[PDB]
Amino acid sequence: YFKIYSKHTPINLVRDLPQGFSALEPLVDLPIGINITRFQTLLALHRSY
Amino acid sequence: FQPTNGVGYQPYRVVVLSFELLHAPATVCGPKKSTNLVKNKCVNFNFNG
Ligand SMILES: *[C@@H]1O[C@H](CO)[C@@H](O)[C@H](O)[C@H]1NC(C)=O
Repeated sequence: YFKIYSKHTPINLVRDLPQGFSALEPLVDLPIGINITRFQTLLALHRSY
Repeated sequence: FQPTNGVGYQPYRVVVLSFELLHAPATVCGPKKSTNLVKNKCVNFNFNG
């Protein structure tokens, strides 16, 4: 089972991620059967004129 | 084959189900019955867990 947690909290800072206690609630329990050993995050670029 | 022929010439919609289990978490399960929720009485309860 692949567990995913999430807790969206508003903040206002540039860098130096602030301090504070957070409680991430469970989101999904996808029943998969793969051997996860490596991951890679994805982002979005900006194409314009 | 024609509509009127022998016994060994009639169509047969054959579906061969194959129940197979792997190391992955099982998802294809069966229905679970539900009784009536009796309150204010010394009875037994059988929830999910
Ligand atoms: C890792 O791979 C093996 C290969 O058979 C499998 O049996 C096992 O369930 C896998 N483990 C996880 C956590 O996916």
